[PDB]
This record gives sequence, C-alpha cells and structure tokens, in this order.
Amino acid sequence: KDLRKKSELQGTALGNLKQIYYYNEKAKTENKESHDQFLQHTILFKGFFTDHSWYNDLLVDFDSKDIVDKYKGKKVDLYGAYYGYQCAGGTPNKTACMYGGVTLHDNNRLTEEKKVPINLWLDGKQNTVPLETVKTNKKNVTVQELDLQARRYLQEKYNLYNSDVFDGKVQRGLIVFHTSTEPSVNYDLFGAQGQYSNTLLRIYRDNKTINSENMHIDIYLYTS
Ligand SMILES: [Zn+2]
Repeated sequence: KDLRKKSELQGTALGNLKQIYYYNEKAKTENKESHDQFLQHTILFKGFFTDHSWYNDLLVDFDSKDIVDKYKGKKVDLYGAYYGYQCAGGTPNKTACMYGGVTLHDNNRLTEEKKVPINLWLDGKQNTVPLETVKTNKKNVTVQELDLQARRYLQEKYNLYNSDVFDGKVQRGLIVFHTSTEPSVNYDLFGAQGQYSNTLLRIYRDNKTINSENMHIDIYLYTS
C-alpha cells in the first residue's frame, strides 16, 4: 500500500516507538482541573504526579487555543503517553510532557466499560485479536487512548517494533479507528516523524476524540 516502511526508521526512532508503546508508563487520571495555561496552546497541570516520581508538573500541548479553551477550567480526565526528553517547558527536570489525551469528565463515564473490537489482518490472513485488548470507560475517547492499547498488543503478539533480527517481521502497517459516524481516523504504524518522543508523540496533538459506542479498529500488517 501507500504505507511507510520500517526501513527508513532510525534505530532510535524504532526504539523510542517501542518504549512509548510498550516500555513506558501512560498518564491516566480522573477529574483533574487546571486553570494554568502556558504559551498560547498548552495547559500546565501543576503537581500532576501525586506519587514521589521524577516529574511533578505535566505540560499538555494541543494544536490550538480552541482546544485549550475547551478544557481550561473544566474537570478533565487524562490518558496518554508523557515524556521527559526535550520536554520544552517551565519547571526544569520536573515538567513532563504530553500531547492532548485530555477528555471532558462529566457525563462521559460509561455504565459498563466498552471493549473496542479490533479486526486484524496479517498479509491478508485475518488473525483474531482478544476482545479485552482495547477497552475504554469513556463514551467519547481520545484516539491516543485507544491507540496506546491497540499498539501494545501488536508489540506483544507481533513484535512490531523489533529489530528484524529479534522477530520484527511486519515491515509496514496501518491502524484504523473506524467510527459509526464521522470518517475513520487512520494511522501509519511507521509514519511518525523524528526519533524522539517530542516529535513521535506529536501525532496526538490534535486531541482527536471519537465515539466509543458502536465503533471498532482495523489493523493491517504486511511482512513485506
Ligand atoms: Zn472497520
């Protein structure tokens, strides 16, 4: 297809993708509230981390002040991948970074959690994915929240982000967040830019959320 290939992805790019989607901790937290803005289109959550870990503040970046004004001062829920490297922001080695992942709290919580159906095809051979693979308690959920889970599995079941010598067989792939309404969102499993989280995680900057009810995912893998 018109998919980018593993070959082109630097050894650190492929490594960081693997840390992001497999090795790293996601930032999940409910009923959070922030008034703090930081330079035109980012919200700053003072003391996002309540444990005793490296990072204290979190800096959520978005495409525009439109999205920022949609959440600033509102009770939001977070779910995403955060990074410390090149986290261009305020408090020194204390501010971590995330792109979007912000959701509106109220009325979003579902009665019973939704298991999002993934259809998989490795070289046409439709392989089946477990039903608990990707799940969310949100009526309206970020593509990032679904993505982080969807890709975790492809890392596990398929070593997607492995060097060709350690079974990184698939060399091209596409993930599709097919929704029951608007045009499905599609990602190229290898089309990220850069080799570090600062640019790789930028794809989610649009804070694109979708309807979880009556929706699923399509994953196409090609080992050629
Ligand atoms: Zn579909």
